[PDB]
Amino acid sequence: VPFVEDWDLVQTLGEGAYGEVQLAVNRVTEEAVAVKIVDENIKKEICINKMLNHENVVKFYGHRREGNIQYLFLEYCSGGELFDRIEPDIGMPEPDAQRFFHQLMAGVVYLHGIGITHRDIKPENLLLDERDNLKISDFGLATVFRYNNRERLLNKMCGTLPYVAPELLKRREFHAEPVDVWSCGIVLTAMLAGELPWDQPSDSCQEYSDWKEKKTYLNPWKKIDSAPLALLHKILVENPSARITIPDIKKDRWYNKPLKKPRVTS
Ligand SMILES: COc1cc(-c2ccc3c(c2)Nc2ccccc2NC3=O)ccc1C(=O)O
Repeated sequence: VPFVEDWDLVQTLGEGAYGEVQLAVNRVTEEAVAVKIVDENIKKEICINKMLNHENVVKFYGHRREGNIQYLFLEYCSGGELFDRIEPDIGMPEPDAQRFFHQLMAGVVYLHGIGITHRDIKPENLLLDERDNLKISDFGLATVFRYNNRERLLNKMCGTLPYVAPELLKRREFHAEPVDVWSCGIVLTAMLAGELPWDQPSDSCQEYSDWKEKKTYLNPWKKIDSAPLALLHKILVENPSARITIPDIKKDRWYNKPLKKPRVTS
């Protein structure tokens, strides 16, 4: 069928480190896709994306190399970013945050299962489809931590300071999985309190020192109910070896708490 391969660029969805992301509409079918234009880091992003197939991970349709500009065709999420569902200093209703946290855990369990660590989990990288289904986005910082069933320790410092785990700032080497678990706990905090707990998880940071002293009577913790706050007490643990794993998050009381729910009468 002619012109099925032609796409029109209608709107700017985002700006990457070395390029832009545009919403592309098919000329014949009017199907919407997101096109990432990038001029060892993009080669890794295409490669890691070629491995991914999960309902909570942004789908990779393919790539086209036209000289210097690399075109990445990705699943378009019409609901935008999770970041824009978080009301500043309020957050969002607890049943919505729980549903988004379930979908985030399903995505992260998947990624860790195939030996991939995202390394930059934050609400800007969590996209929502038309039914408000959460999708993990941007594999530009992602890496393989398990290959041929052998785990490799990470040492590269990356991500976003308010979301990074404290071992990333204190240790030369660290396990990849607890680092993503910690960033999920900061996302959960932002969803329930509408604010970030600290600038970075360091002893020089007063807000972080207050958390280690269990001063939950202060912000953001005073805004969070006791059941989700008990879960955050298990995630935001400084020692990554003592930090809760995802199989144990799936057994938490708040995680399994029932919270979220066309008809005519007579
Ligand atoms: C894949 O990487 C990115 C992806 C995006 C991106 C892609 C698709 C969407 C989106 C952002 N944001 C968005 C914002 C408003 C409304 C709709 C969307 N939909 C997207 O699917 C932006 C930046 C990067 C980056 O490289 O930093």
